[PDB]
Amino acid sequence: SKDPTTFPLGCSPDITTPKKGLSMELYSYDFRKKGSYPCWDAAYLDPNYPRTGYKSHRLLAKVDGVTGNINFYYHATKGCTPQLGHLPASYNYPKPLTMTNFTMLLYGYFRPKVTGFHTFTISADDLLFVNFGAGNAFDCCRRDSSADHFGNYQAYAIWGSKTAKDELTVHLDAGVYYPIRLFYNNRDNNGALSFTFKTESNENTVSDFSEYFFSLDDTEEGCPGLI
Ligand SMILES: OC[C@H]1O[C@@H](O[C@@H]2[C@@H](O)[C@@H](O)O[C@H](CO)[C@H]2O)[C@H](O)[C@@H](O)[C@H]1O
Ligand SMILES: [Ca+2]
Repeated sequence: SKDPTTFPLGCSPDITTPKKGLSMELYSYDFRKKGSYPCWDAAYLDPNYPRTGYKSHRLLAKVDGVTGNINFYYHATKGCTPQLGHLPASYNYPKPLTMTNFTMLLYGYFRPKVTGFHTFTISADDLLFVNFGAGNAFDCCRRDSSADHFGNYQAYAIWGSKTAKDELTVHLDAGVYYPIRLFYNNRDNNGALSFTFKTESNENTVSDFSEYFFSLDDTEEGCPGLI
């Protein structure tokens, strides 16, 4: 199914070794013309923006190997102004960009170290939408064929809501590879992203996904979860 669940389906890759990290795509996201009220564009909140809307914007980059700690907080000096900044080294993107106003997509697989309930906690300024699980995010080693067909969000955080924070609790199996999609936007001013998790297994919070995030090439037959 494509719907969100407490028991997402995962994937079992064959020989070809998973590559470390997620793939990232960076897109432009403009302010409105000077004098507009507000200065920022609300286009990022169109329900189709994370499916088809972002594609109409300028592609800035596509990179592989995104892993480690992917959290960031970018302090702008003021609102309504394009300002330059850099993503954390973990994003494997060494060029400056308009950190005040941009859209970013991350996708790949999450591999647990434990079998049991995982709670992922997210926050964002302005927006982080998470899909998680086969179908919900995308199909097992059939991502290109299924990437636009993601289902309802497992978790989402929008700056301006009560909390700007959400959680996803899911039962996962260790060593299985779960499709994951993160969709981020900054419309104006400061920008933030937090993505961490805990499990029933202990009281450690994971912020560094060096051993958790992976990429698998698509295959003829796909790589459906065998366990
Ligand atoms: O604080 C993060 C938040 O800032 C937003 O802009 C604010 C806006 O809420 C306001 O009242 O005006 C000031 C002008 O400097 C500005 O701080 C922004 O639109 C959001 O995306 C958040 O980043
Ligand atoms: Ca912002």
